[PDB]
Amino acid sequence: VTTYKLVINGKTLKGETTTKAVDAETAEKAFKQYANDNGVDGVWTYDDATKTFTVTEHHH
Amino acid sequence: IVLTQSPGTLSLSPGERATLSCRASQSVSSSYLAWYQQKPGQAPRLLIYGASSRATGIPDRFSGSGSGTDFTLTISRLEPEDFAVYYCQQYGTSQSTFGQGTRLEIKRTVAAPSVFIFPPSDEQLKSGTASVVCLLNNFYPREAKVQWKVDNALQSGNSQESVTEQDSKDSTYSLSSTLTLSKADYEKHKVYACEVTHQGLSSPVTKSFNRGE
Amino acid sequence: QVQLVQSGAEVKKPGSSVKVSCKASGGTFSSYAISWVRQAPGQGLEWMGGIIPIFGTANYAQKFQGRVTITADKSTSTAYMELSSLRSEDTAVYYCAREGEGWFGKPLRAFEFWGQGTVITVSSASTKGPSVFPLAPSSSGGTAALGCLVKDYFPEPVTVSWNSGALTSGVHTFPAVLQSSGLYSLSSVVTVPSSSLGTQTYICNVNHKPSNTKVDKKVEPKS
Repeated sequence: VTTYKLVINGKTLKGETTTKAVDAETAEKAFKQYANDNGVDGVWTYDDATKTFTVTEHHH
Repeated sequence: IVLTQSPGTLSLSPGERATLSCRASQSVSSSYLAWYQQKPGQAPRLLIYGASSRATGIPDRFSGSGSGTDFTLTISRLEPEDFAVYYCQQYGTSQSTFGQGTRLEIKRTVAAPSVFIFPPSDEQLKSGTASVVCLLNNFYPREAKVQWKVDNALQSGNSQESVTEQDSKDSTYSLSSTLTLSKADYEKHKVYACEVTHQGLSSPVTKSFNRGE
Repeated sequence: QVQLVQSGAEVKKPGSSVKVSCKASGGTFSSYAISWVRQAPGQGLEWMGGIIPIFGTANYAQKFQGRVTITADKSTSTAYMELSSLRSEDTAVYYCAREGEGWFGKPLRAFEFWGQGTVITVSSASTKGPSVFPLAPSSSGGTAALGCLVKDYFPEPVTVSWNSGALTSGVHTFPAVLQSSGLYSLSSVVTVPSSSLGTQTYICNVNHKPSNTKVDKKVEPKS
């Protein structure tokens, strides 16, 4: 319906994944679960122009 | 018709002669019996058609024979690329059946596995599940038994395992087993052990760890 | 030359139906049977049915009479198979195979040409990117083992490499396992010298195209 992207900037886990949601809030809820499932804890940013969330752990 | 192949697994060394058998419950006309070769991840490949004719491009060390209910595929000198699964087939317009397949595997000396055990990572425990992984590396033959123990209590129904194909370099197998528990159940026990039985071990081997240490 | 190209992998909900296509190029598409043969994971070949396009007459295995329809389109030299009210036991690779021709006199009565296969997964699960967990080397005679646990993804497949493909010796990537959740799970391990754990970086590169997951997990020794 609209594809959103997650870029992961963790200490040991780096890369990207996507999801299909209607809302940015529905994608955020999918991405925050995924990031926790992979034990990533970091700072969240969002760019609506590109439908891209970013999570960045402190240091790397 | 029921086509029955034998043996189910055939363990031979390269250079040896392989004999594969396809037996039918009832008579099959010779021009309807075909043999196929299948390798992991690939489509089947026609070897023999009409019981005895080689398809285009099949080396002449493959031969087929038989009539009635007894058919045979012979490979006179096994080259390494010949180790695969083989299917006979009764070709038909209105009905067609396949044998259940013979796996032709490389025979080598007995090799005992190296056994490693891995506790669940810290990042997995953040998500409420705990996976314990036991690795059996480079053993032969393929038959191996893995028992999980949690505080010396035999586990059951909470593990899955899978085996690699036979390695092309050294002809061994590897096995991975995963024991799965909730995070809560994992925190309630201390000793996680994996006991391995195999032909190259004179007695079961146990690898283990204590949660926390 | 004769070539059978099949449509792509599909995930289907139970009870639905799927149509698989097989386009033939480089031979006559008329007087030679096109059959469909399926193979469930870890199991044998099972003939489903076939059609001679020029006659239009389709035959089916008893097992599938009533929910499979095999048709042929001579206008595009494409053969189709439709399988309805899918169940989990219909998860398999579906091959199209075409009878070969004789030298001058004909029918080979064997499948000379095969398609590359179509993976049909029948599941109520949704697309889910993998979680990648380290299998950390501990502190096996001078040899350490490490790896990655690629857990809870759907559908198949995932590909795993190590250090962007520069590490290949000692690597074992195991066939995925289907969990009671409906999600798949697999492990990739590598065997390395214990002495290298302090100086080499080991990164497993996990790719899951259905979720467009490309993800790199650094596996470090636990102290």
